[PDB]
Amino acid sequence: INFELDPMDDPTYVYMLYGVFDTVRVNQPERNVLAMAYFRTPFATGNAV
Amino acid sequence: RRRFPEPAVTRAITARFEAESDQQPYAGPHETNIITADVVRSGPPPSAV
Repeated sequence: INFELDPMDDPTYVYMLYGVFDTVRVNQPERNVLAMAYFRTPFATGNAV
Repeated sequence: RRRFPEPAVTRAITARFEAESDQQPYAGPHETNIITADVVRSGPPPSAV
């Protein structure tokens, strides 16, 4: 991505937002068993440890 | 004094007294049922999808 901006007078960020499906489905099979699976379609965070 | 039980009789009486302890070295049905119960509910659940 290449941006061209009007020069401002102080350091500014460029708040960039992609489009992601950061969805979670909650599995509760039995009593006091709570499990969540997080998945984000463009930008996932699975490190396979 | 001569009515003191012979050693075999004393052995039988002591074994019978020990059998009613509830604290035998190995698990009876009471103890083994709960030792099975807690191992069943230990570790990752089986029904967790």
